[PDB]
Amino acid sequence: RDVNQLTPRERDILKLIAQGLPNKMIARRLDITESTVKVHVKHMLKKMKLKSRVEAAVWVHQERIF
Amino acid sequence: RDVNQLTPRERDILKLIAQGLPNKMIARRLDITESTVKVHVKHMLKKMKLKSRVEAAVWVHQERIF
DNA sequence: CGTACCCATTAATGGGTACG
DNA sequence: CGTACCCATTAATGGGTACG
Repeated sequence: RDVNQLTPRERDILKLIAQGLPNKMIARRLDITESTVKVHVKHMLKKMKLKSRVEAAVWVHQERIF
Repeated sequence: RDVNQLTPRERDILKLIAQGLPNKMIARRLDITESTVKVHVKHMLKKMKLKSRVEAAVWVHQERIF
């Protein structure tokens, strides 16, 4: 699990997920469509080998990433 | 937002959600049906004024509830 | 309280193509 | 890379009734 392997946008989304935001809120916060957020989300999830956004959030708080 | 306001089983579910498990896994870990797991999740979210299981997970880690 | 359904609806997952 | 859509599916939400 290496956070540096993600792209800037992917880290943007991961940070917001770790703050408990649903895809629609992330889209409004970053001012991009929900479609795009979802693309970043699945890319991040595949690269980090995480089963869901909840794992992503928990993982972020455990390894104190960001 | 007091964790003590929850029932024992509700805290069991919260703990497992904060460990990033989906309802189906929680059901197997607790040896109860997914149906019952969903009822506890639903009760817990309303009582704790959380909007999703992700907020529940982040909250637990931020306030170190457990 | 905990159990386990019923209902409907929305959110999220995970594969694809496309194009500056 | 980042954008934004296409597809289909599962996971999750949030009301309800029921019963030991």
